[PDB]
Amino acid sequence: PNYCFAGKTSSISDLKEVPRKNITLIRGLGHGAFGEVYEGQVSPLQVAVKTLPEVCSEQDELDFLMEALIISKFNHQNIVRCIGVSLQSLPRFILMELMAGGDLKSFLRETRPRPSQPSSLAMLDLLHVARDIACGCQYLEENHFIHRDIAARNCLLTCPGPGRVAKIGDFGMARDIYRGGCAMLPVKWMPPEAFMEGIFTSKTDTWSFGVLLWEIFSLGYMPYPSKSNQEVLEFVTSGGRMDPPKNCPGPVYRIMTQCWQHQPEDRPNFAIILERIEYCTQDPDVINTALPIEY
Ligand SMILES: Cc1nc([C@](C)(O)CO)sc1-c1cnc(N)c(O[C@H](C)c2cc(F)ccc2N2NC=CN2)c1
Repeated sequence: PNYCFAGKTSSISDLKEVPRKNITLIRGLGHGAFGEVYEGQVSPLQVAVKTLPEVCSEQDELDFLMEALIISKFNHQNIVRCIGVSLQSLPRFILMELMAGGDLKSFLRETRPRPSQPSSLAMLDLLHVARDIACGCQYLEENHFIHRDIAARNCLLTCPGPGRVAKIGDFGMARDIYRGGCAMLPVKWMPPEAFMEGIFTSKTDTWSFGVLLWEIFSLGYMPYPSKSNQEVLEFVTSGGRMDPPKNCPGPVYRIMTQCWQHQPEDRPNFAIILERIEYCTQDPDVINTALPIEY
């Protein structure tokens, strides 16, 4: 099973196999549905370890290999690094850059300003996270890779504090498509032509990014509050769009509404999105806006 990305093809033989003896598991990280994930170390190098359960289908095996190949071929500061794999021992491992800040949705929810920590986050921290991820999306778009599942839950942070860098950290949806059901589709992150016609383009990710933006500036709320998948599908196809997150500056909301343009051709590409986010970081009225302090 081969993988093509950019102007090169790669094989399982291209994966950097790490000697199993050199790998130590330290703690579980909230192992997702399929496959457990651990914090671990390579004889010291800090890693996240994605495991393939030994009880799996041949198809599971292939998806796992594909995931390894996809992540290993990326080379960008806002895409989580692959340190290597261990496929020659069971259970099989994929080794990733450990992102000590955890996932973005948890970070936002746990770092919301409160009367005890009213200074935890500012508008500028949110814009930098947005910029980081948009930079990762731009690298994907210019390499003609469509992510298909841009969302806070799939983004990671290097550290909780001020120097944090956000990176795209999961590629499970793109993987499944390279190789399912309605109730598993990330409907709330998808533009009309995607869930209607099954058409995906770099403009598919633009729409999702807009939704990611709302997640970020809402500080980790679920998109379309109180609506189910189908209700959202009908809301959005009828021209319905989310309101601004609480206290959200107008210039930021305008980026969202441009990302959610009904026609893909009317939506910005990530180069434009980046420029608009940068202009936002420069506007004192944007970055001097206070975030809501939840009680
Ligand atoms: C240290 C650390 N803490 C995390 C918490 C528990 O979710 C809190 O933010 S994720 C995390 C953490 C740190 N670095 C990683 N390289 C990582 O990768 C896993 C495969 C991952 C990548 C994603 F893009 C999204 C979710 C997950 N998870 N998270 C749990 C299972 N898969 C997780």
